[PDB]
Amino acid sequence: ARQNFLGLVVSQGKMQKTVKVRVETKVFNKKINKELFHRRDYLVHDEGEISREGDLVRIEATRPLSKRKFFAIAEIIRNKGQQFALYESEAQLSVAKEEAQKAKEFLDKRSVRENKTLLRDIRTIQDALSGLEVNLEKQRSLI
Amino acid sequence: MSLVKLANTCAHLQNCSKVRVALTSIPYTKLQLQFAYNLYQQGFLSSLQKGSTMGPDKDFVEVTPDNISTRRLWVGLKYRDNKPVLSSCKLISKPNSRIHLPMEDMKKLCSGVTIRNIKPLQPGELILVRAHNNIMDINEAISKKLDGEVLCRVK
Amino acid sequence: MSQPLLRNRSPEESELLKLKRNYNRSLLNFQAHKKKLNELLNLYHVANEFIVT
Amino acid sequence: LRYLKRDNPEKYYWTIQKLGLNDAAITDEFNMDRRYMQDYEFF
Amino acid sequence: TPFITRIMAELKEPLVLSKGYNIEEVDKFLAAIESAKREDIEKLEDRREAILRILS
Amino acid sequence: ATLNQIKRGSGPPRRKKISTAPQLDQCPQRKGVVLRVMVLKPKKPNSAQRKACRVRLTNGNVVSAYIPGEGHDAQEHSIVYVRGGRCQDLPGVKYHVIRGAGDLSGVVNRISSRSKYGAKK
RNA sequence: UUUUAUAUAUAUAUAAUAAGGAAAAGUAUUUAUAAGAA
RNA sequence: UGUGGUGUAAACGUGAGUAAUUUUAUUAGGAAUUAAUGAACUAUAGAAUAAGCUAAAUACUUAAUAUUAUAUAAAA
RNA sequence: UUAAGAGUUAAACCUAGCCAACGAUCCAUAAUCGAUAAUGAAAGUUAGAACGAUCACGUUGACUCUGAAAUAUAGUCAAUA
RNA sequence: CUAGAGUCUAGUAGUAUGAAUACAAUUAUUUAUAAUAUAUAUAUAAAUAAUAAAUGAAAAUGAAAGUAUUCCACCUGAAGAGUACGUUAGCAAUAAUGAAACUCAAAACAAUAGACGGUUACAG
RNA sequence: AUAUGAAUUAAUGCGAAGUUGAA
Ligand SMILES: [Mg+2]
Ligand SMILES: [Mg+2]
Ligand SMILES: [Mg+2]
Ligand SMILES: [Mg+2]
Ligand SMILES: [Mg+2]
Ligand SMILES: [Mg+2]
Ligand SMILES: [Mg+2]
Ligand SMILES: [Mg+2]
Ligand SMILES: [Mg+2]
Ligand SMILES: [Mg+2]
Repeated sequence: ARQNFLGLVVSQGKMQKTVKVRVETKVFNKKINKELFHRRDYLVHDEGEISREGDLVRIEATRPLSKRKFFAIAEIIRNKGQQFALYESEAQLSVAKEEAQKAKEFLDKRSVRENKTLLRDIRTIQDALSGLEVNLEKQRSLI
Repeated sequence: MSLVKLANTCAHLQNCSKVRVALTSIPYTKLQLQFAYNLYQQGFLSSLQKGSTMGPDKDFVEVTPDNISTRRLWVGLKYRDNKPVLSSCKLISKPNSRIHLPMEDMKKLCSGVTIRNIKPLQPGELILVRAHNNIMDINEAISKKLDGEVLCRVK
Repeated sequence: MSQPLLRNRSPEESELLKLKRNYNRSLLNFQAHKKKLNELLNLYHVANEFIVT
Repeated sequence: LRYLKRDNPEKYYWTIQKLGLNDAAITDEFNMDRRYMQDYEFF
Repeated sequence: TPFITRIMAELKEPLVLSKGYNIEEVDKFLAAIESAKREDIEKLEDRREAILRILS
Repeated sequence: ATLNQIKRGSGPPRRKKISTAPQLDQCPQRKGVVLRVMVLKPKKPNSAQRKACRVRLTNGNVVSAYIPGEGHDAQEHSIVYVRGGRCQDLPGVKYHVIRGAGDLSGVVNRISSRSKYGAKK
């Protein structure tokens, strides 16, 4: 059948409709007597641009598409590079909302302290006149 | 399943034999347990016991993640006629170079041929092969036509 | 060798163990809180003698 | 943070963004060679 | 980096106590001790001030 | 030393065989012309007056060749054939002139090991 | 060990008590083969 | 010794070039999913017409007669 | 253009890529291989004469016709003798 | 040695028993804790010294030069030679990388007995 | 650039019996 390999995307977007896929195979080295891996980087055709660095993909043989590109993306085994891209794009603003409300809370407590004397009040009333412990008691009670 | 842990166990048994200690301990993992059972069934080890780091267990204890860290397998060593029964123990498949043999080459090894620079089986020797996460004697592995990784050599 | 080596804990055991561990941690916090409060108490006790004016 | 990337991709980008770092800073090889200090005017 | 800014601002707030203390809790404990005796105002105020200066 | 170090190139030292007759360019013999005939003293302990010749070969190199046998009939511009082999007690004469070829005749009145010295019987 | 008994505050200290005994005669092919000397 | 048909893309010899940009070795490897190519035999059917130019023709020219792209469906 | 993919060749327009200390590019050397030959216990190492398989060339370089297939030991042009 | 400053600062440059993990019998001292009532000649650890087994060519090592695992660096007879050339940086100095031909059957290490020394003392 | 030769020139190897220093 058409040659099929399993690989990991390394470079994406440097090119137009082309990616680089690291492919690993097993070979017996008689000299050192070891079943060792060998690596090669394939220039592979990406059409639709559905590839991202760090994706596990299956690459399949095709007609010669350029001087050095004889394979095309067949299936995204795992889309972890796409996950990275989406999570970056989301995070850039997801953190931003929390930062904004944190700044609001910080300045609000600044103002609350700015309004702040009661030792005068407390003393005036005396002239006429632990929460974590309770949480511990709750935990002990349930245990 | 570390070949590193198994190698450490092999060296520990060798050292324990050389200084003539009756009872010692090894990590309580299924690879170690299967190894100890196969050595014991072949007469190399006197006995297997469950235990902790301090010593063998007095009463039965269930194995849970709570106590797994300190669990140990206590092996008793045999010394007969002022000699150690488990004289030597080696790893054929090093963590670097792992040797996975098909059944035909195991038969060749048992028949005296050197395959992948492995010195073939000797008369009083024992070779263990792991196939599909089960340890077994090489002879039984051939008997069941199971492809597997050759692990070790205890003589 | 065929049987599973260890019996994995049921989620009820997981919850109970969470309760025990949180009790230990919260008890340590409780001791530290007592100690800081007592130190503050002694500081305020003897703060008469100190000279800020 | 490299381990965090491997384990939790979402929390990793959340964290590097909160702490003020791009993925480039975490992923790449870094040392405070004095050329770094010249580049970023560290002193 | 906004997070670092807020964290390093909290240190330089006008009054934040050290060694795990905060103004609210010390206020509660001081007022509680003051109440305890029931069952000159200047001196107690400057005593409080000395305490707060110690823990700043 | 380690399997990766062995893989990366390290290994047992190559039991390398260098030629003891480099100027013969991997030929059993080479023809040559004798520029001069020279008498030399060997390295001690040995003492003697050993006969050697300077020979320009057909490949273009120049060599020093020991003339064996009791008597040499080689003068300057004689045609000789050169084989490998060094005069052990004389440094620099790495080659042996063949007796019975070119202008070198067989050893006169030689009767034992005749073949080595070009004699007839 | 286990089970109970007394006493004391479900638990603790003491005293006593222990089920593991079976017998029988007869029922080769071994494998590949690595030497040093001055 | 004139006009024509078939044969010299093989075999023979050599190892200069060639470190692979087209070379060698291997794969139960592929497609562009290779031509309305038979080169020279097999098994089948059919056809073999008219002029010109050659001195004449089984030499040459001119002409007659004899898969792919569309559109409709069907499936996988 | 080809029967046919492809910066293979020619034209046009875009992008900034590709290879590389697991050795690119450059230089030197070499026809390659086997169920062939030599050797070793074997892994291997050597040769590529002979037997066989593949490629290249037929004094040197380029191009053209024919053809299914040729830069043909053909044809044209040039170089050497 | 180079620049900037008034002798200083800023420099160029980069020379002159590998790491980790598992295990491994004693004794004697200490050392630091943990106890039990100065005594238990107290136990648990690490440091020191002599060992056992083990290793080694031996000297010697002896919880490592031992038993095993993993990663890296390095070595392949002496001399030529850390030389020449080239490159790399450096104003330069220097440094790094680093051969080849020729010559030889040598060369080296530990230990043994010796005579030798103004080598040590000591005696007769 | 790949080679082939070169006045001029650098280093080092050997050996002959020795000559000179005392590292
Ligand atoms: Mg031909
Ligand atoms: Mg015709
Ligand atoms: Mg050639
Ligand atoms: Mg060759
Ligand atoms: Mg050739
Ligand atoms: Mg041939
Ligand atoms: Mg021939
Ligand atoms: Mg040709
Ligand atoms: Mg010719
Ligand atoms: Mg030609």
